[PDB]
Amino acid sequence: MSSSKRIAKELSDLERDPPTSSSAGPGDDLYHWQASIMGPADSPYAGGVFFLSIHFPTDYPFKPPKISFTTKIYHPNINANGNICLDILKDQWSPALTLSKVLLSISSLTDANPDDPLVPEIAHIYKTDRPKYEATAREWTKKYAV
Amino acid sequence: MQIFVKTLTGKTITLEVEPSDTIENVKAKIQDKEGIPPDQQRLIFAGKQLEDGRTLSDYNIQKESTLHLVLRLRGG
Amino acid sequence: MQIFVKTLTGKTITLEVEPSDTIENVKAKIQDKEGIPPDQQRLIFAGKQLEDGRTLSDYNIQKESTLHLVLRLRGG
Amino acid sequence: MQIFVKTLTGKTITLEVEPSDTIENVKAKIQDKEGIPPDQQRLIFAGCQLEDGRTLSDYNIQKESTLHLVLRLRGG
Amino acid sequence: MQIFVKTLTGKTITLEVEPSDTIENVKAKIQDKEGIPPDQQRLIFAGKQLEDGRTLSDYNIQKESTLHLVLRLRGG
Amino acid sequence: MQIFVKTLTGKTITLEVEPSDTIENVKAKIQDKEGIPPDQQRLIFAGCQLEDGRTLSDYNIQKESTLHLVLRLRGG
Amino acid sequence: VRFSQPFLDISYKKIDKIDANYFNNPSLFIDLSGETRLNSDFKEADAFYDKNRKSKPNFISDCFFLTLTYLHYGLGGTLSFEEKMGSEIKALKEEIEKVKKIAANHDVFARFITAQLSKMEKALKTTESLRFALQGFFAHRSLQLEVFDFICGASTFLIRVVDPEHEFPFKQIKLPLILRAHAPVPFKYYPEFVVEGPVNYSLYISKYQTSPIFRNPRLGSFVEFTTMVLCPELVSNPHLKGKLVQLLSVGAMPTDNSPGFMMDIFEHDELVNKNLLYALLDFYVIVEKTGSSSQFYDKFNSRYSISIILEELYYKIPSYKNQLIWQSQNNADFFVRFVARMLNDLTFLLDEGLSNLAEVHNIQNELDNRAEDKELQTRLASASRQAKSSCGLADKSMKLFEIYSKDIPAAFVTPEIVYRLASMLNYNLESLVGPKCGELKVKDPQSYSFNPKDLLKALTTVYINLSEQSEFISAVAKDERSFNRNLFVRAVDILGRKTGLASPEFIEKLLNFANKAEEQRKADEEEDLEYGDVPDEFLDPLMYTIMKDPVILPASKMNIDRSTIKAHLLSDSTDPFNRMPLKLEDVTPNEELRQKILCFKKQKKEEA
Amino acid sequence: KHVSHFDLNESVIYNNVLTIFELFVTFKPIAEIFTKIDGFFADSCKPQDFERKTILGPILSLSPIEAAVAIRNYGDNLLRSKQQTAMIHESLQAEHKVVIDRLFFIVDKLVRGSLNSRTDMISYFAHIANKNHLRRADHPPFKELSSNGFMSNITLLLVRFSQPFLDISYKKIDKIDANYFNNPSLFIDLSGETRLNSDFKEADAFYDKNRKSKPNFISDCFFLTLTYLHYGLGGTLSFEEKMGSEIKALKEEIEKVKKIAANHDVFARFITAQLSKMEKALKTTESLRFALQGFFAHRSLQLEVFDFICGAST
Repeated sequence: MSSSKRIAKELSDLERDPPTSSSAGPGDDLYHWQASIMGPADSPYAGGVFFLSIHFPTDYPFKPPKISFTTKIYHPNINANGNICLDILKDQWSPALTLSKVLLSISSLTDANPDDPLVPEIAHIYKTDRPKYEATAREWTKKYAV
Repeated sequence: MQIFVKTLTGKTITLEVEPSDTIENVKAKIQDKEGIPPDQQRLIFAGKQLEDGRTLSDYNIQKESTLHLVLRLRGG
Repeated sequence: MQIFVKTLTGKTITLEVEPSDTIENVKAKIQDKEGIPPDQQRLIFAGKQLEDGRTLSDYNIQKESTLHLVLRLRGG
Repeated sequence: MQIFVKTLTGKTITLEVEPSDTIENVKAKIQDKEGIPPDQQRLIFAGCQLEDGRTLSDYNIQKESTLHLVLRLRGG
Repeated sequence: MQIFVKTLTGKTITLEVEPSDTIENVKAKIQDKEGIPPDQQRLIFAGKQLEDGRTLSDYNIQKESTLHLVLRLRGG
Repeated sequence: MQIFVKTLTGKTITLEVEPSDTIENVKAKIQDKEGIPPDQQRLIFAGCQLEDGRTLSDYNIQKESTLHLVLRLRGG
Repeated sequence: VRFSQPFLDISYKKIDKIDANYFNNPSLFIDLSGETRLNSDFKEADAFYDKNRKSKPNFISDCFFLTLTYLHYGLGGTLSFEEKMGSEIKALKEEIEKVKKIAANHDVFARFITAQLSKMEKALKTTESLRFALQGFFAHRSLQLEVFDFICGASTFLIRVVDPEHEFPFKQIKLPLILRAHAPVPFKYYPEFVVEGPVNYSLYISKYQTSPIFRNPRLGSFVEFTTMVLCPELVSNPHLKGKLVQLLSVGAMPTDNSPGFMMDIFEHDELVNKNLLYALLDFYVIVEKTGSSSQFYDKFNSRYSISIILEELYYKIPSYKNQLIWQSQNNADFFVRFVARMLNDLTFLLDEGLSNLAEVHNIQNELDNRAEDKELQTRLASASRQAKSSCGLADKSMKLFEIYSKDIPAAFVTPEIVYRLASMLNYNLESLVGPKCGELKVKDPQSYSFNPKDLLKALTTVYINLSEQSEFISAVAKDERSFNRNLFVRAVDILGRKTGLASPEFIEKLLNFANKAEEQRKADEEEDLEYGDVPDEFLDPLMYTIMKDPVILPASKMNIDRSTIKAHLLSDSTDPFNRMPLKLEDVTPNEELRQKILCFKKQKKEEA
Repeated sequence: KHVSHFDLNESVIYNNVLTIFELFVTFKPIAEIFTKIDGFFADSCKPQDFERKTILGPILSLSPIEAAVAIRNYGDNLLRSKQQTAMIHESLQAEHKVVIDRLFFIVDKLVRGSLNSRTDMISYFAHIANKNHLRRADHPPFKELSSNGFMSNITLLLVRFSQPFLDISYKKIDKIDANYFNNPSLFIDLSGETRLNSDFKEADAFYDKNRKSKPNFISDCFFLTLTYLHYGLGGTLSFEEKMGSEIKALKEEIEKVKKIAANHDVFARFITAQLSKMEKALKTTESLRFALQGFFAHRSLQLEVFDFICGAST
């Protein structure tokens, strides 16, 4: 009744204005998307392009879409299940936040949030052991995100 | 038809191709227009890496679409 | 610089600032009344985000402009 | 106030807690009622782990909230 | 023009190089994968250390010339 | 500089240490040479124990000094 | 326990002998450290001790409560230690092979390990003989009969304490009696184990053919206590009310379609049948407040038990059916929320179950690699159990849908629920008839409760019952997301594989519905295309559709339709743009743009 | 896999296995390239996996020290007198001498294969060495370290290269350079290598302070000899030094579990099975203790070792 027509326009906003470091869109399912993001140059992820699995909820506008990773990463706010410690989706999820805006907030992840230690072993390393953190992040970058 | 190819530097080039062309043909055009070796070339479309044995019509590549090129390289 | 701030329910306080100050120093006049820890220093400005670490010249806090203070429930 | 917690077998041992109390502070009230050394004290709330030193009010655990006393690969 | 280098523990590795590459440049091409401090540069060819200031050209380095990555320098 | 330490069986493993280094700082250089987790790392000097967080210069341990790697009732 | 039955006489004359005020003074012989209370905190407890401010010694009352204390801490502890030692028997079998499957070719370490595993095998035979022994005297239908008699008597004692006049068993109690103070003095301050013990005993003891409840006339008295528990103010902890409802499940659980042993009592007791259905009807709502979906043993199991009750309750006894019809026709506001909450779960039950079956297959394929570890196998067990629970919950919930659709189809046709129901039904149909279930071949699906085509039959029947409702098919015609006529065609062949699942006339009815909805689907396309175009600023910023009732948002000064803002407001009372304090009363309709949209549609009529 | 019990018991297997190499090793064209094949080097490999994950590991690991050999020889008569166990010794030490000589013949042509061949063998030994520093702890990770039979076999095997330059005429002294530790190490590890009367601070500077390198197998082999002496059977002797205490410890509980009232129905049977393995354990600990002692009392082998000690000291 209302669910689908938002998605088409949010997708066509890509055709009207392509993004800088990302891309979006579906296979054939409307609610099954596959996003894109490339590791920032000013970050150990550099040299990494990521594969994303997206399933929209019953309401993409009225509810935050759960997002999972396909490519393994070495980051505190990310586990092996691709769970994203983005504070927008669960706390300040506005209906007006576009999928592009959500992709931008993902691209903000880079800036790690230490108070959310999804993997505390990596969180403490970010707290004190940034050198090996940066080395191993690029290690896994070249391992998975070619 | 014209499409958009994005490199890791963000440099955007419009490539005038046809849907029947293969990805290998597109990478050859890229190497001709910039000299960049095709073996280092990794094309990204909507989070998908394409295959030189496959063609543009296979992955629903319409004109004026954006393709991301990834250069896998190691100075060491 | 008199900048107003209001919580979710509509309660507000009257606080002073300077144009070249920092948002945490502006926040330092937010914990003067309630005692709000800096960990919950959330600033909302017209559908965007304002990080705590920056300064007032970066937040373009005009004269008598109301900001939004919302209790943070971080964790994940 | 009082809060809840449940193990794998479904037992629901309640225990009074205070907003000031840290996670180790509450876990100190665990071996008394179940005989579990805090070396294996593993807490999950809302699917997210809890920091050892952080206080009770650090996870907005309201009155009549829910915890989940789960265990790691330790013991035996 | 890539070269091979082996460490004490025997981790074979490759690194593309040039006749004009300085020794410190080559060493900077090592911590990318091994995380070695470049100040402790110690490369061994023909039973000799490599003068860091010079380049590879003054050494008769040939195609797939073997090197030994022994830079222990462990004051401990 | 370098200092000494001996076990119960009489073996004398030396190890470099620094005046700034804490007792845990030096004990971190123990499992590398003997495979002993610092959970049982027990140090006695001149019949008096050493505080965990205390640094090397907290016991006037000069160059060519002596430690005594003893063990508690743990292990086995 | 023998001292109890004299004051727990079947004449029930010594009720006044045991004082219900026994917990006005502080304890004298029993401990309260760690004694969790019913529906009050220590802060009120210590004050209420003083708040009376005055003490008549009596052995009888102390013995009565010490009886329950030794019931829970005692043979309750035994059953927990042994019911454990039933599953702990398998845990022992795992830890033994943890020490025996390994290479035992050491010189003295393996010798010590053999002696170490000898102690574990002595404990293993200890557990096996405990299983072969404790169950024996549990089968001693006298000891268990005496214990259950004590349970019934104690329940008869405690139920009078909640009655303000304590008229029972000499009379009845008006139901219900009616938040943190509304609990009746002084039941709230009583120790909590006095309930946990007996319910644990009943729950565990009902796994044997000579269980005490089997053909027992004294039983059922405390069933009234359970029903009275579900005034909701009586207790506070939800996780023992969950135990209560799980008990009631097996109490009404149907080998040979035999009637449940409480069915006669559930149908021949005024104090129960008057208010039971209302009670667990309300209760099915609240358990969602016990956190979100993290792991098993969650409120979903509580839902499983709270649902398979009605599943047969509508079947056998018809008086409850008439009561439900009266409820649905009178206080349908109560009923719609219940239907909505249960409709909501189905949105992801089958998705989650298919996901976890794929996870179980993934873990199975990781091991057996012919080219932690056992913690990953505990994860496989937990995921298989989670998938089985999800599948069973879907099955039971759907089975509930059809029997209520057949009886009262006018309930499902409320506007706020019909769209959701149609969307869920169509998505489930697509998820089942799609390749997701076809490719997922589970080894022995009868084990993991995944019984797909049976569920397909119920799904089809769900459509069938309300297939003659214009609003329903109109909602199904309007599911642009997951509507296709070919899904029903595929379902026809899938049911035709295993013939007899549906009738030929069943197929005719479903195909009738499938065709009849197609025209309503098609006509909307022409309505939206020929007389609908794509102008600007006429579209909802949050929906991108024309608004039949555009209203002005008082905060952001933007136009929006009433449905979109109502849906936004149900999740939070905040404006989507500036998060101002937003209420439905503060909104303002937009008449000029509504009339302009009418004129736009008139112009579109002038086009065609 | 098929012959996983690759002990010295099956006198009809290992002789054939040795003879299999005995033909390849003869041909000079075979030796000059035998050193560069698949499976020669190990992987970063697990220290206990040098037994079964390389070429040589399955053949030179044969040595009397292996547990099952002692179980099969001295575990029968656990309370045997000195003469009875000396019989087992004098029987097995001859076979040990035969195998030592047979495989030294291998390694001689292996070193005499080619330039890259002898460099490869030196590297192959050095790599096994430097990954066994844990052997010299009070309680080393025995289950995670190379079996001391193997580490001892290689020791007196490679010790043979020493006596030529350690001649009793003492003419090849200048052959081994005393300046061998002027450059940094090439094959042997120095991490944790304590020094005599100097620190790392002077060590690293003195490495540079010369600022210049003439390859030679002989000098590398000489020091690798001592390295394997210490990290090898030097570790083994302490490894068995606690075994004698362990024998008393095992006998301590032997009567402790028998002094109890053994009057159960099936717990008694489990207890009896708990000491049926314990008496075999005693017969195996005693076998190891009375087997390590005899080959130490093998005066020929110790004579060679002491000759090497004297020569190196000279």
